[PDB]
Amino acid sequence: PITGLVYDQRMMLHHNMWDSHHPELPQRISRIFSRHEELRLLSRCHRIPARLATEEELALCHSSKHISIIKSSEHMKPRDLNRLGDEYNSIFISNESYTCALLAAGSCFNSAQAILTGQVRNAVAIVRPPGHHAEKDTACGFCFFNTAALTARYAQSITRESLRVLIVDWDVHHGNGTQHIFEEDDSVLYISLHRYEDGAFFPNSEDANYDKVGLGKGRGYNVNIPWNGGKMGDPEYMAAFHHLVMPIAREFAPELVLVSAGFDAARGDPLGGFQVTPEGYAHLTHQLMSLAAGRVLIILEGGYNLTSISESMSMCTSMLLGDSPPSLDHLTPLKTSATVSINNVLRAHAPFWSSLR
Ligand SMILES: NCc1ccc(C(=O)CS)cc1
Ligand SMILES: [K+]
Ligand SMILES: [K+]
Ligand SMILES: [Zn+2]
Repeated sequence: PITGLVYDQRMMLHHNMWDSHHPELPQRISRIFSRHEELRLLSRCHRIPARLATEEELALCHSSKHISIIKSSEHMKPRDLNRLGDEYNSIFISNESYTCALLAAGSCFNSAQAILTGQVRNAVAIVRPPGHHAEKDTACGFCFFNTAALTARYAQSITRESLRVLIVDWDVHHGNGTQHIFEEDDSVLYISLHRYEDGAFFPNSEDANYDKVGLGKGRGYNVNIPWNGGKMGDPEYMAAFHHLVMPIAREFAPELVLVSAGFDAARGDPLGGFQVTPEGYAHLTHQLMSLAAGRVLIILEGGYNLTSISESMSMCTSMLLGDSPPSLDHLTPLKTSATVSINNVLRAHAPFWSSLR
């Protein structure tokens, strides 16, 4: 089995002209790439080239207006760049942002194509800016276009329209954009785990609560696992996977798994406040590899401690390459609120998934 890897230094060009220390740093991707080299994982992977997404591809998920506005930023002077970014929630823009967002998406399309044609079994995409907060019609939360959502639709466009895609979003933040894009869709199952705090944590919406199960044709196909009142870590994530993610995923029987793999739930993250370990992410990856005949694409989302994200994503790639899982620390009993969260999701989704009964 072959594992693909996409990384392109051009995605470092997106930068914050006013706050060069903003946490969504260019070196997030070069540091992850370096750690793959240091651990001798890079030479064990097959390099997949980056490419630009086309505007037609962007329209798989995004409005023509939103595409046009971000595209227009390539030609803006700093004053226009600053004013435009301030129109969104938590966005900075440079003249290279649009290109970098296109490369992040195109890299993932090429990776999904390699998986779906059997050139590689699985793959990892070391991309920025991230995607999961981007909505059909707007940028948000450091994200311009929803790379994972676009990759699901691209995957369908090269196979069949109803290809079953599972998106597991383990970034510490709810992927509001991904949920909304697929909220009425039963071909793309969205499962997010996220710090919620009764709606107080970014992106600050009750759309992230467990009772949002999807709409219309998509009822049952949106699974939110929201954490409240606890510094969650490996025990809680393992339990959510055992009780919720894996039973639902096996019942859905995806033909492709995309991971919105933010590493901001990681021990050491300056924004997430959680303590998932690199060995925890490895175990989560190893479990997902049992789905979809192993067709798994791991897409970088957030994650802001450069050391934590480099170790964590490298451990995921080690799993994709077939290395055995490292040993978890002794798992403490779940924080009591985590048991409450899991049981709330079970009650919300047992109507739709007989594996939860
Ligand atoms: N300014 C609020 C904010 C916006 C985005 C993030 C992420 O980490 C997105 S993945 C965190 C905080
Ligand atoms: K998430
Ligand atoms: K859905
Ligand atoms: Zn995040």
